[PDB]
Amino acid sequence: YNIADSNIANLGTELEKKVKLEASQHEDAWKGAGKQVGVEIWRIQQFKVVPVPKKHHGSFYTGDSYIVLSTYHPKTNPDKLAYDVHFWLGAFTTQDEAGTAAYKTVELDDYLGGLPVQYREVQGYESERFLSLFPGLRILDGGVETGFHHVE
Amino acid sequence: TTALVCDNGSGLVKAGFAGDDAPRAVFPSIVGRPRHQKDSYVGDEAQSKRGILTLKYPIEHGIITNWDDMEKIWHHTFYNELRVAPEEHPTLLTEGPLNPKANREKMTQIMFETFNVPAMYVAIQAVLSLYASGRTTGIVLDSGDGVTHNVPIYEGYALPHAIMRLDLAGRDLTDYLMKILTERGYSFVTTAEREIVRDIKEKLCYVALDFENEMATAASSSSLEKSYELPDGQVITIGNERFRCPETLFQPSFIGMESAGIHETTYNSIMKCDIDIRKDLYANNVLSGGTTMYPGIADRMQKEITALAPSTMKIKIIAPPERKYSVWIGGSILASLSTFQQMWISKQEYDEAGPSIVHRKCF
Ligand SMILES: Nc1ncnc2c1ncn2[C@@H]1O[C@H](COP(=O)(O)OP(=O)(O)NP(=O)(O)O)[C@@H](O)[C@H]1O
Ligand SMILES: [Ca+2]
Ligand SMILES: [Ca+2]
Ligand SMILES: [Mg+2]
Repeated sequence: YNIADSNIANLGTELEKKVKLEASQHEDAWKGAGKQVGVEIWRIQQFKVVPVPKKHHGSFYTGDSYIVLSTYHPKTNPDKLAYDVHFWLGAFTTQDEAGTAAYKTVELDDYLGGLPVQYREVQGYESERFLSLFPGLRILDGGVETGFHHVE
Repeated sequence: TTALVCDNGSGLVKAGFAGDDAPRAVFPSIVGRPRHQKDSYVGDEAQSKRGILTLKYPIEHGIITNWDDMEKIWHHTFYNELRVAPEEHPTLLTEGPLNPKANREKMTQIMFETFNVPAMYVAIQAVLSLYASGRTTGIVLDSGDGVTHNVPIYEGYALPHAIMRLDLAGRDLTDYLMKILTERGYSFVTTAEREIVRDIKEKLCYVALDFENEMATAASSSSLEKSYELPDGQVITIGNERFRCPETLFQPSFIGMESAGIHETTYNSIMKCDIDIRKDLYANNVLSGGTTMYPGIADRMQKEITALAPSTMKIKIIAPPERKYSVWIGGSILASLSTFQQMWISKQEYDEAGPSIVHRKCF
């Protein structure tokens, strides 16, 4: 099986990138994101990307999933911005929340031109990079309800 | 406004509503007609009349080969199972990678022109499974009834040059079990008898961690044998067939194929990817589909991939318990997101552009 006349012949193209960049323009949460050095945090709430108030950054509900955008100046230019995007998956988050966090992490990457480097951060397995964002982490019991309807 | 999610497997339709945690309709992708040569029956009702019907699958190896019967399956899914009017529901369909472009062109044409859906999208099955696992990077082994695919994905983008495909999956394993059971003295030949063998396979087969040792164990005593009650009440005994059947996934020569086994196709797919991302793929091998349900398969994949990979490489096989439905669940999640729905083909766009639009919108 080869690629040329197949349903993957348009993968990896500029067209794919253009379509996904346009889709990312339709998420209000990204408007104004990544405009200055710092950490921005959203939580998945019934499939929606919901900002976390600044005063609660660094506290994470174990039942929930989050997107954490770290904007910083790269070594190559002190006046430009680069990005690490971490998605944090609580030990008790549900499948809809983790899957939405993953998809929306890609979307935020798209919105920022592909520049963010993605990091999957499962509770208990957080990278040194993620730990360093909170010089600490506070884990809270509970979380918001799943967006899934349960099929009996 | 609720979107429909339909994962048209070669063997099973999984269908339901976006936002649900599981498909509400799961039934065989079959059309049955009288074995002696309404006029036809679909899905569970064809299964209900298996005694008098010959069963035909309109999808072979992930590709629709009987469009008239496929339309019957879709009509049945909408009107008889889900009991919805399809013109009222945006519809997400699925497809395996490396299919010929005409397959999704005709899928799009029939959805709009026959079923009058308001909008639709065709998604790559393995990508849906990766998102269902909560990942943007990993390599999916998606093995159903028709195709086994290796799909490496990095930061949400499948790497098309490294995607690999093998037309060996559950249907071939069922056929092989029918053959080797016939060689034990239990004749299974008809399309009806095949479905009994498929049940034996799902209930009793497993992947041995060391195949040669397991053959020796089976020949030395009956400690691995299992009894199985037939519909007529007769009790048969199966032995080494329990693990010889799925061993074919690792040794395709069992069915006369010279292809690499699933451990080797996985390794070969990782090796087609840039060196520095292989580490993330090795640690995130995600199993998807019914043919990855055999007990022992994750442990065997871990062993076999460890033997092929660098000695310093962290290897991990992820086996979601729900993986018979991972594709569908990933679709339910993505179809619940407004930005993903923004990418779907509308009826007005189809009316303007025709089937070619599917390649410009669905990635
Ligand atoms: N527990 C099990 N052990 C082994 N095989 C199983 C088990 N459960 C289901 N299967 C097989 O898995 C296949 C159906 O899996 P499924 O993932 O629904 O395939 P599909 O999506 O219909 N086909 P495809 O077009 O290749 O993706 C059949 O061959 C089943 O016999
Ligand atoms: Ca939650
Ligand atoms: Ca990126
Ligand atoms: Mg499938």
